[PDB]
Amino acid sequence: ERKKELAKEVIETAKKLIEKLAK
Amino acid sequence: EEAVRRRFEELLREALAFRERTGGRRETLEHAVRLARELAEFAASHPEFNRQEAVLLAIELMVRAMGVTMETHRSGNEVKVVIKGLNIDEQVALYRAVRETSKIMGVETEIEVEGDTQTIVVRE
Amino acid sequence: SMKEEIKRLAEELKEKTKNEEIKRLAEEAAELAERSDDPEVLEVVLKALWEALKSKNEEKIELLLLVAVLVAEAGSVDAVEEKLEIALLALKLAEESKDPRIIRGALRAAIAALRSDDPLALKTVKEALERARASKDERLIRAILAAAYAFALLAVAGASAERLKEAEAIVWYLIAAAEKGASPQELVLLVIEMMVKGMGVTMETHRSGNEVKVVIKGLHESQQEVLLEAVLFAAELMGVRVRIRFKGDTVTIVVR
Repeated sequence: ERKKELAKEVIETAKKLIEKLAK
Repeated sequence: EEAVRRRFEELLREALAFRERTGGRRETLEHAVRLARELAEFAASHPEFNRQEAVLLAIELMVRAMGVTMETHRSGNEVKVVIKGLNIDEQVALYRAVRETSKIMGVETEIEVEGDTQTIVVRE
Repeated sequence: SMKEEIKRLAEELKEKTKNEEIKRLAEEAAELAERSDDPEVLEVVLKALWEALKSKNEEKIELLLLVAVLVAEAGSVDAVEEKLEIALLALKLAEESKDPRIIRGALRAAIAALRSDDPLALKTVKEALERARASKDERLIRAILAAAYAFALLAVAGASAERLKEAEAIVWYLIAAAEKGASPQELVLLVIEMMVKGMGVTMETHRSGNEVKVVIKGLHESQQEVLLEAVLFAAELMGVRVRIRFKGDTVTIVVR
């Protein structure tokens, strides 16, 4: 439930940090 | 003695062929410590081979499997080998290996870790 | 398969960079991706790997692979909520700071934390990451992360839950000390004192001549490795140069 919320929060933030480290 | 040195090259062509080949377990930094232990276990079987030579050969057998540098300056009955260019996981593997080999060889050695350099003082 | 691409790009990256750190992390990230059947985690690993092949800063390949290992340990099957919480704090904190030492420190601390299923340990690093998320004092942030990573190394070692209970107070003192403006030299000493107390061994720290000299006897072999990892990472993170000399299970450290 909230684990599904934090599931998205970790996956989205990870992909945002990847793009920030790429540029 | 003449057989102790032959075993070193068999393990040196094992450490180089393992660090070179892609694939396998890239966590076989323990395999390097295994080769260093196999060399000193063999050297202990020949109690006429120089202990200091056995530890130096194991430290060299280690730095080849890791891919780092090694310089040895000799003073009295002690040799000082300095290894440079180590990360934290390599500082631990090289330390654990020198700690194993000098223990299974029954010879006094002292280590000094600082950042990316690890200085070893192998004394007779 | 989605894991088949991860193995190909990971093995294709080890034949490129000649930093052993890139080799162990890219291989470790691929190995964790085979357990995780979550397609969203396999996408973050595949995106980080494909983006790390193109980049050639190497230190950026480190930080990119660190996110791949962290998001993979969280994607591990049946992951507790608190684990995912710890990771989000580290991922956010890494995005909210420009120092590459903070980005590495925050990611590595959460990676080592999720290794142990110790609930007292997961809360110590979680509350620590929250505090660093608020303050902007870089030295305070680095000290909080250096203490969280060292505490995680004790938990991964598997010390007594009572020993970790004592170590928690040393982390609380460490974070408080950096709050009161402690020097970078003394903060590292607090990291060392958490290791000796968390492993059930004794110490004998000396001090004379603007150079603290902590000698520690009784440490076994495996304990000297866990000490060496935490003290070295904290020394590089805080930015101080230390010397860890070994001689018959009597570790001696020289800070300055």
